[PDB]
Amino acid sequence: RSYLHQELDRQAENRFQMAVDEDYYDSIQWTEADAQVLKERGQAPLVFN
Amino acid sequence: RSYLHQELDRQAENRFQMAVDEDYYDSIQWTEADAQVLKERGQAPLVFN
Amino acid sequence: PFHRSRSFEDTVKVGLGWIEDSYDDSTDGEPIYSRYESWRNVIFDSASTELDGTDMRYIFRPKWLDVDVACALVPDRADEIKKADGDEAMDWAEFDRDTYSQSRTVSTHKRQRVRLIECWYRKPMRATKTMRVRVAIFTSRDLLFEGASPFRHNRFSLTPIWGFRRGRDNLPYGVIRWMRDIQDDINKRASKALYILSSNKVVMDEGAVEDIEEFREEVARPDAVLVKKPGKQIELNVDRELAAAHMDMMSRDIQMLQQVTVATNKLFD
Amino acid sequence: ELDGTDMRYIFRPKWLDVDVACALVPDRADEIKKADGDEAMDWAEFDRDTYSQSRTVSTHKRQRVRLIECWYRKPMRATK
Amino acid sequence: SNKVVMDEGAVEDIEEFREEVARPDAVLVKKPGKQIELNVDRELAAAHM
Amino acid sequence: KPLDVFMPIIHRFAPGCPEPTAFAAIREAAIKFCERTRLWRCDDEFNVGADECAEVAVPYGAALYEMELVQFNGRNMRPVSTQWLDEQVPDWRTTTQSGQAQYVTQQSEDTLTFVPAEAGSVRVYGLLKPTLDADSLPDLLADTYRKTIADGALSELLIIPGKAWMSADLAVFFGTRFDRELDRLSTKTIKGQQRAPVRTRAQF
Amino acid sequence: KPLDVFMPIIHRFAPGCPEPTAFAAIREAAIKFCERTRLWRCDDEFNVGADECAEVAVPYGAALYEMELVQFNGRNMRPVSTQWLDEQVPDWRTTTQSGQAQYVTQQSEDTLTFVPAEAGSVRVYGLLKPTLDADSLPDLLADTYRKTIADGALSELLIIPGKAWMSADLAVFFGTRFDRELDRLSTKTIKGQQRAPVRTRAQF
Repeated sequence: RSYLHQELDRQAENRFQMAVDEDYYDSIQWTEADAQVLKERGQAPLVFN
Repeated sequence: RSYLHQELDRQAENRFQMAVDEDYYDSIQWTEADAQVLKERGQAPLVFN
Repeated sequence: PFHRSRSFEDTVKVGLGWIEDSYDDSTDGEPIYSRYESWRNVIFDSASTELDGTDMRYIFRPKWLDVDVACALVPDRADEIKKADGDEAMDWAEFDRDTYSQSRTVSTHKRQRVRLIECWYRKPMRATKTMRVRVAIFTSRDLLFEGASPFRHNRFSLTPIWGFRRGRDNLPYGVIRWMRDIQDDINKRASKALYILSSNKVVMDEGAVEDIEEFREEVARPDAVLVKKPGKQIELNVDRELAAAHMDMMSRDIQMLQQVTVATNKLFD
Repeated sequence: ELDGTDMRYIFRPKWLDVDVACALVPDRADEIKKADGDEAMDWAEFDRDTYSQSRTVSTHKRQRVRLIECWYRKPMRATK
Repeated sequence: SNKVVMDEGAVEDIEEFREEVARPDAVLVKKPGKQIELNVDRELAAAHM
Repeated sequence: KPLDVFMPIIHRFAPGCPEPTAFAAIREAAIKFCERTRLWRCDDEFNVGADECAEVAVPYGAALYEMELVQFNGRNMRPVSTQWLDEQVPDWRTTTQSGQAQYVTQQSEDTLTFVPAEAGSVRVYGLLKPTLDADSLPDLLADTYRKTIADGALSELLIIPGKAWMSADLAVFFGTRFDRELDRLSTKTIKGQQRAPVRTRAQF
Repeated sequence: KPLDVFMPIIHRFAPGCPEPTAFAAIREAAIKFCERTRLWRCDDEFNVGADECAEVAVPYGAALYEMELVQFNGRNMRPVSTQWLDEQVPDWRTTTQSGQAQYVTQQSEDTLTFVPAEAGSVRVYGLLKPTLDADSLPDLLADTYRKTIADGALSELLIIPGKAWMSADLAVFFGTRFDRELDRLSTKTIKGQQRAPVRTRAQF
């Protein structure tokens, strides 16, 4: 369990990066904060992908 | 019945998205609110599809 | 071949993919099973420097299973399974499945899912006459079974299909990263250009308009009638060549994505 | 699973007429006679049932009932 | 971002000006006899590209 | 609150003006100020029902300049012009059917009409304008912006002919100052004292 | 602090003017100075709760000209106009549900409203403006910037007709100098005495 915890907390940066990469693959490319910024503009967010 | 309810409400978002996709396929691409806005404009809505 | 194709597809999108070839006993007819494991569900030792993966000391495989399946999987220890961490990826998937909806009235009958972690570790032996693989399956609070690897080959079943591997920290990354940041820049450029098209920026003489609220609301409307004072100039359409500039910037970023078979050869190798 | 064996259950809600549903399964016609779903299939069926916004529906009306076929997997733990 | 060269009394509140110049939707007010020159240098963007 | 706080400025520039005439000039200048600045605001609640063209209720020494926002029984209503209804919604005047109120039209000076008539509470959020005969101006005009309304009133008082108070140069100077101060304060509705930014609405 | 330091300049350029008139002109000129320069700042704290439109407490010889920012229980709070809330956040006034504050609106002249009502400490960091009747002007207006306020007041006095003080040439000249000095000092809020740079916010 200690080894698994060390592996998880050491890999967390690159695992999160790979998760975000897989998320950008399927046309999900807007950060929540920037999506809110666009929403306040009245502009619908778009992804060119 | 409980399993069916869980599977139905768990996939509700994707079910709605697929329904909207199939709806977009056969030349219905206008939101009802935007269609009303165009109607007040005096403009007939059009879809290029 | 479908498993290998999916595995390489994942090695393209993300850093690495795992294909496992092992021997299992069950009512399933095929004894030697070769199946894909996602990059999410595998935790691998990062101290390894060998390309083969021999220096990989231990591999952890967190799997999410139903209680009935998990109890049926290993006998003689059903009580511990009944009574019973992870990264945000697989935990997020499982918790999204458990959540169903934001606010939901879950009935009494709820499917119960438990986490089993299968660990393969290597320990030196130095027989008098060296590395012996041992399988370790453990839940959150206890281990279900501990034993040596029955297979003659002294390596873990899971083989990682590598990709672009970072030089400094020796951790894989997918094809995406550079395309990723140029893509988010392209999205920002497109959104900015569309906004600039939609909404006019107005710099005016201080006494241009009598009613500033109606003016503010109806600048963009193509049918609006604007009432202005005689000698107080209104400058509408202040900065709109920015639209063409941002469109050109997006096109240039597309061209740079084009620039950035032979280049991809390392993934195929 | 790419294979799909890990799929524990599948549900097939079918919309059937009372006559045909009664014919398909015998010895339990009373339960069918006295007889959830997502927006898609129920929307189609209710659009069929609605006809128009305001109509004078006659006494004779097609009665449609929903039957759900559930294929589920349970481990057996055969000693063999 | 815009660069601004202006007379001293071009704008009454320089803080709202400072924040809202870059905004594509902002309403900017200036005094009559004081000129405003937004976009002082912008061919430099083409030069740098 | 009373105009005697406005009086010292006038008697400093116009030495011997009668108080009633100065009062009238101050009230008219404040009318112009509230017409341009639109700062003064108030809320009222009243019941409207059964095709009743109800009138707004405002403080006695004031008049309703403009309706910033109208709410029917908790609904943010959309104001429309009468010709807009005649185009989009036929039989507005002929019909008597009651329904959920959706647009407001002001046929008369101070009476608001809803194209669907209903019996429900109406909350009006409207800018105020001092009446031509108000003994006491509201606190915001007198306490904080005394000088501007004083400038307008002094312009009007210096306009008066055939009197020792007549001076074209000072009248023009005070009129220009009043115009400039009104012009600077014109944005206070959207801005306020909170520095809220003014941003154009975008239409897609 | 007292106006007796300002008044000698008025003596020099407007010979032997009565003290109350010169003092009133000092107050008006300093008001315009603070409206333009915005250099006076003070920090105020009060407790706001239970849908109360609390008023900002200010020193006796001052008025809250403009709020640089508001902090709500340690939260940097965002000011928006009332129409912005009406158009994004509906049922703004009707709703009584409590929550953590997110938007500030100044519906009245000195009252602050937060779109979620909550009972907590509110700190208002805002610019100040001298009141129309202040015995003592602040230190910044008196000690270091006496000459600009003096020029504005001299314009005000020299406008006065039918007196030995009246001189249109000097009135125009001092008005121009006052405008130019205010105009130069307009940037002193951002720059300060520390030469802080003025840099346009960049939007991508």
